[PDB]
Amino acid sequence: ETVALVVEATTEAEAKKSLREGGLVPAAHEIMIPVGNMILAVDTQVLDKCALALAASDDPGRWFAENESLIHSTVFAPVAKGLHRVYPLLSVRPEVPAGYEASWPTQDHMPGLHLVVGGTGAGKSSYLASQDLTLVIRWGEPAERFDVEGATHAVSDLNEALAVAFVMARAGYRPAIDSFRNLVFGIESAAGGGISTALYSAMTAINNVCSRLGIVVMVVVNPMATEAKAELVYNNMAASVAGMTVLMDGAVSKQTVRTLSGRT
Amino acid sequence: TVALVVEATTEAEAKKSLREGGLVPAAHEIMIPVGNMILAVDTQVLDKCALALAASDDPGRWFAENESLIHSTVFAPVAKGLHRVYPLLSVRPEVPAGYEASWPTQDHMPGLHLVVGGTGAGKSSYLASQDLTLVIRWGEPAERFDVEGATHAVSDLNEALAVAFVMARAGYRPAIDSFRNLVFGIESGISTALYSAMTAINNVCSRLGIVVMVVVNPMATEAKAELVYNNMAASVAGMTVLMDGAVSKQTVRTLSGRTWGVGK
Amino acid sequence: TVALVVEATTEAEAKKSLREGGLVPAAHEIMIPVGNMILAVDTQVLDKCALALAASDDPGRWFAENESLIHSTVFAPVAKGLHRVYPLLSVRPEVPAGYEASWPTQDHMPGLHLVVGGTGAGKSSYLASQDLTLVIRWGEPAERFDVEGATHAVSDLNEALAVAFVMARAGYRPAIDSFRNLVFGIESGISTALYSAMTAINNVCSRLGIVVMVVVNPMATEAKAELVYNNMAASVAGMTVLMDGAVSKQTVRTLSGRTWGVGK
Amino acid sequence: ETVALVVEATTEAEAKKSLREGGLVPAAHEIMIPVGNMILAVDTQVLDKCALALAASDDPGRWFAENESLIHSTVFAPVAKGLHRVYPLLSVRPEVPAGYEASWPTQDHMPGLHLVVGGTGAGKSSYLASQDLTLVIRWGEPAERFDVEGATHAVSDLNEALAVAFVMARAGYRPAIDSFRNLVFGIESAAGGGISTALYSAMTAINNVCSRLGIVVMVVVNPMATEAKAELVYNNMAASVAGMTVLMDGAVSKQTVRTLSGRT
Amino acid sequence: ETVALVVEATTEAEAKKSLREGGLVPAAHEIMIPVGNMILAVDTQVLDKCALALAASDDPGRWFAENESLIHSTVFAPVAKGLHRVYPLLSVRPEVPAGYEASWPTQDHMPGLHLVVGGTGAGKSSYLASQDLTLVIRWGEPAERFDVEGATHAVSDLNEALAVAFVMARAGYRPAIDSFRNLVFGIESAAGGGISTALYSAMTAINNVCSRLGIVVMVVVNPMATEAKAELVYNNMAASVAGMTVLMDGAVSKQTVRTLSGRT
Amino acid sequence: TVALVVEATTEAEAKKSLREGGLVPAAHEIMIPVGNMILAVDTQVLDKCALALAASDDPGRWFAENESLIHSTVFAPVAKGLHRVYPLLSVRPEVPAGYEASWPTQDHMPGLHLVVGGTGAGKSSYLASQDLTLVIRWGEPAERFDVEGATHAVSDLNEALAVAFVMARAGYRPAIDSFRNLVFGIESGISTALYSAMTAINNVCSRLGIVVMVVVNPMATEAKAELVYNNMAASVAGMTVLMDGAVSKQTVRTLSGRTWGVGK
Ligand SMILES: [Mg+2]
Ligand SMILES: [Mg+2]
Ligand SMILES: [Mg+2]
Ligand SMILES: [Mg+2]
Ligand SMILES: [Mg+2]
Ligand SMILES: [Mg+2]
Repeated sequence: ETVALVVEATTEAEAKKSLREGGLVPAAHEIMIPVGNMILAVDTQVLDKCALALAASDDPGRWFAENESLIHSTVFAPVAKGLHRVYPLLSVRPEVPAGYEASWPTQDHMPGLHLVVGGTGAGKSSYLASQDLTLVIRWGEPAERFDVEGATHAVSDLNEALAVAFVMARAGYRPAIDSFRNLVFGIESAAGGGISTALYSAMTAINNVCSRLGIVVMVVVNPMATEAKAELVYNNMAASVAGMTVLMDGAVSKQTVRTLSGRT
Repeated sequence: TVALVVEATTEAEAKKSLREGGLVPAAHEIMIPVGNMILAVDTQVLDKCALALAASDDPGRWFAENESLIHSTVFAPVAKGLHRVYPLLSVRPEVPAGYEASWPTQDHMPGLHLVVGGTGAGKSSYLASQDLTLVIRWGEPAERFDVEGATHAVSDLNEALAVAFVMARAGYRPAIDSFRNLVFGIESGISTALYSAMTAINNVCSRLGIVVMVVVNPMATEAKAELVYNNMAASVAGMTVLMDGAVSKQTVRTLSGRTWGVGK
Repeated sequence: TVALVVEATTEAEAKKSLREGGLVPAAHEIMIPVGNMILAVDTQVLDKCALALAASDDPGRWFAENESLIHSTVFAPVAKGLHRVYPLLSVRPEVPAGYEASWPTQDHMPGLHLVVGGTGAGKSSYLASQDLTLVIRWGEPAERFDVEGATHAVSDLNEALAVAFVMARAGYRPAIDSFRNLVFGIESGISTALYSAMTAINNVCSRLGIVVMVVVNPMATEAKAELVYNNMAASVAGMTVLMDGAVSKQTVRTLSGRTWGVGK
Repeated sequence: ETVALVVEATTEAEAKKSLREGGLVPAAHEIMIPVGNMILAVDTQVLDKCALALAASDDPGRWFAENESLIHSTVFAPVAKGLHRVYPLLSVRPEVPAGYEASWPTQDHMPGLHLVVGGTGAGKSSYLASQDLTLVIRWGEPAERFDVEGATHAVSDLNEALAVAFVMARAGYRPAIDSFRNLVFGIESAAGGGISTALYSAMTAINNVCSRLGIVVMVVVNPMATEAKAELVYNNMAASVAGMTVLMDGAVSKQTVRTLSGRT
Repeated sequence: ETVALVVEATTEAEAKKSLREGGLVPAAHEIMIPVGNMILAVDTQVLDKCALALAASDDPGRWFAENESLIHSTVFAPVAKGLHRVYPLLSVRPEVPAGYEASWPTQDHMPGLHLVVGGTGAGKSSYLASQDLTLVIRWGEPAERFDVEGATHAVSDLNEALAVAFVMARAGYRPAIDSFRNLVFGIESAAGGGISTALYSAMTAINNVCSRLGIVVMVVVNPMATEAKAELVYNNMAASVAGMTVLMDGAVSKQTVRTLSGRT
Repeated sequence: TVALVVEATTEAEAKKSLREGGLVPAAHEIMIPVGNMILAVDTQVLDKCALALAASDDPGRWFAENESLIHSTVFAPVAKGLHRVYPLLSVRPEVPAGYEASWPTQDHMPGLHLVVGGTGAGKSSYLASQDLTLVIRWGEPAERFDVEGATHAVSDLNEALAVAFVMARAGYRPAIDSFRNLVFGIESGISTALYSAMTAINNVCSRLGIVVMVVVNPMATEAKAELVYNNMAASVAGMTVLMDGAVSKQTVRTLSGRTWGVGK
């Protein structure tokens, strides 16, 4: 259950071990998540251990508070260096598990991300606080009023943000991440309204982890698009995920959702 | 098995196959340069798998049950010196003796047939008109296509190529939806290394006597689309451009000449 | 003492504190990502120093006599793998229980209060109106401010942060003049990594329940000033813009809302 | 006759050995060829061994087919890392061997490259198939009709392309390379119509190998120049080599050749 | 007194030694000087040894000529690699020593640099030869008439230029450096009239060494600003140092000096 | 002999000469920084060769028979730390006592005399009017100049400099045609490192009391030519601009002043 931090495989026998152990071959319960030039991994056994403990608990708020570190351990960054070579141009398999059904965020919503997008000050963070959410995971944003009085959980890195969201959604709760600010800032690639196009692939990768898990996670993203190129940028963002809600001046201006039987 | 971490450090080891961590391709290894990556296909493992798949009752099930053989069919060699030893590597353009084609068009050169166009141009739904055996889904978000239809989802470029190669050598008709991560991941008004990557993969298909259909959204601007589309067309056997759900342009290199098409 | 050159090379060493050359923060270590750098504050050493400073007759003299303790309070960990282990690291946004503020404004969120504007806008002299305990001078040329007035000059970002943190935890009011070297030294129409660096430092202040005033000349063009100033304001608790010696704009995030100001 | 692939000189005694052996000092029969950031080497003893065997053979087509690997071994990429330092800003000596004469491509043509240049689709590949050539070496281009029925030889990398061209021309035959596409794509430097100026130096380096060898090699180059800047780009290309033919819409539009007694 | 050139600290005990010895911790008489991505160090004991020997000498010109190498050893580049990490965003402390007084270049001039700025051919070098200077240190400029007949001392690198200037000024003489040409060329960072903004921080760092030493050094700087953006660039240069004189067509057009009691 | 691969790893080895793999120039070694490269001339070997050449019946034959001595005269030191130890290295501007000049012009400063202009401006043929001893051909395609005329062809920058230095110290008049590969190979509207490279080589000539004529095609645009030509002229002793075969501008720094010329 311990993650290798420094020591990676140097022999072929060691290279065959799990990512957790410092090898190069995912175990059956490890899914790699490419994000820019990083490769993370979710351990779906740890994930469902935590999610089941939450969902089955007589006091899930208390279990959460007492096991935050275990929850955060669901997603980690493997130590082995050769992953980019061994798995070229890695993505995540687009899947929908058998018997998937959804009423939230909308009826028959495809599993994946539901993005809440808009410019600086558009009201995305406030929009969340008015949806019927279980928990807002606060990451990479300056401390605001949202952090003093709401149902929030503050985290420090992308492992923690994804771990809490995955565990909460797998348990049957409704999580949102506010926000992917540090992905927008951190990811760099060939541009297409000045947007690093690797942002789109990162959102698709995380989206498809959600799809394989049969969950929807709501996520705030300010892509930093100029006024002219915002329509194109939002279209490419919507084409990368299951659903999108656009905020302009505190009001919803557009919403599009891929559904099990269509696209709305 | 493929060597994952131990590479040649002596001249004797360097003479061994790419699979074994050496620098010299064995009789049945073909190197595939893709951007700054170098992959390899083992044509003996390939035709092994193609024979096994040909006697299968479910192509889709065979692939899901044989991920070990697929990763043996196309892999990324561990030896670091390949870029230096094989300067400006491509794949040699060949046509096997006795090659015949009626799909996608009559006398179509073996190679890639690109299905290209902008976001939401209808490329994914266009594949439904092409009498394909199945669509290999890669790098795209989970969509209606992935739950209703003959698809096989993969995670990386080795897997996408291996499945398509095995399918085509067995006599089936594959498409890859899509090469999105080549567009985003290759960086060098599009990076010229996208064009050489398509020529390299195209010529592997030419050596194998196969045609693989491939979706590409190049993320070009309206001003530069016409240029980027010619550059793409000059890299491959054939190309079909979609706009707003309809074919607007087509060009195919054939065994004795060239065809063109113009629509709306 | 802080490890300067020997870092963890075994899994057992990796579990040790950042101070000791490991990769896992001890109970009282908080990582501070700044561009491609990762610093750490030790909150136990911090409150040690804050108690010692609180019983001092000269804050300025105490700092000059305790450079060893200051370099123990904020330091740059030696272990190289931190960027990989903690992906897209930020600082978690928190507000300590019982936090109260009347300075710089009523109910001001803990965080940074930026004093911003172009060259010669009057930022350094503006600090004289803010009832500060002293101005921490960093990255600026020797000026009249440095010979006449309550200043303490430092050389690097660890020192600037440590002095400000110790001062504020002890109940004094610090300003840093200036973050010039963050503007110049962070590079990635301003580098987006300046914004994430300010959010990270801001949220360390939020966790500590303090406000630190900080001068920033972002070197933006007249055309882009309005945009860069919103991006800066969206990264921190509060911001005051100077033009030609006068406040032209202000915005502050408070415990229950937001304030704005407009001048000439 | 074996080329060092992994093991390079680590002592001064080893550094004095030939490039073939992993040393840093060319033997009398090794000529280094700088191409972008690469350094190749032609072994002129292997070259003239192959060329003489071809030229003296009762069945040169059969000798070629039976010795393709030996032919390809004429040019290799040395393993030693310090070559760029030891030979700063390396080029190739401009020489014309005593008693040089030429009737092909034109009368009294300077030894060197004869470039066939023009934009995408301009008819360069077809132009070759109408010159009185012995062999077209196909490299880096997608498989086309040219590869099914003509006198062609398909290769994979720049070593092979140069080896076959040098050997064929030294034997008294007339070779062309279609094309230097992967040099245009692969080489990057300070631009001057957007053309990486290291393209010009690569063509001069290869040109001067041809001049030292007393041969002319015809080479297709599509420099990817915009319409506006094509006149300047073609002029700089002509200034880098012995001769140039420009194709526009399948017709020759300009031709310029440096001659032993003038410039036409 | 010997400087470590190759061997740096590899243990914590060694890391605690002086920069001269290959450690990471400045001795009490070492001041680090960040310049772009370099870190130099001035040894103030060697500095004042040389300066006192000069100032006390019955024949200071002869002592200078006989001890040039010792003078040049006052500033060196430490060998230890971790300095950028250990001292994040390093600058130099802005200080003015107690009892500082100045009549040169102007009355009550702040200690620091006095920049002589202007475009190519503006007359900066000639301007120096008309000020009442003791010595012009010539660095990085092509040999000109200034080097044949004047009171000059030619040096090769930034250590030597700073060493001679510091020693001369500490001895009570009046030095100028003509010029910082290689800093302008060598330093690269995010731009703000195309000027690498790390140029401003380098000038502030060197300025503050002068301020800590209670000296003024005159320095020629041609920032290579375009005509349009020169006013802004000169303003940012003046904001980085104690004083500035601008030359246009061989005449002084602007002069600004920070004084102990004001700014002129 | 020059060390090619073994460099200093102890402080004792570091004190040895550059030739021997150390970091400290011997009495007669002068470092020559060129872009990111650092070369060295050994002035004792130089004057050895100049005496031998002076008693030669064919300068051209002497050079071809003494490639070993030429590579001992200018070489690239193996030690890696030189950039750090000698920050922003240049060459000190000097004029030897007793220097006199009548070529290329009266009282011409020792240094480079650049012959500059665009493609086909007539720079190579202009050298025929300058009463040269021979033209050192480097980096240019084989031309009529190379078969008819007094030329000596070389391959790299060490060779070009060494031949020119030896020729000039022996009393002959060398020109280098051309520095093309400095223009293409130095990259940092021209890279400013071209200008500092010319100043460094210029000042080596100044220390040696020689003038070397050098052709440069800087590849500037018509809009930027005037600026790039001043920047080049401000880097060297003298410069002549060619347009369409005729001198259009000239400037020369002399022992006591400056000359200028204007043509068509
Ligand atoms: Mg928000
Ligand atoms: Mg699609
Ligand atoms: Mg200020
Ligand atoms: Mg062609
Ligand atoms: Mg000057
Ligand atoms: Mg010429």
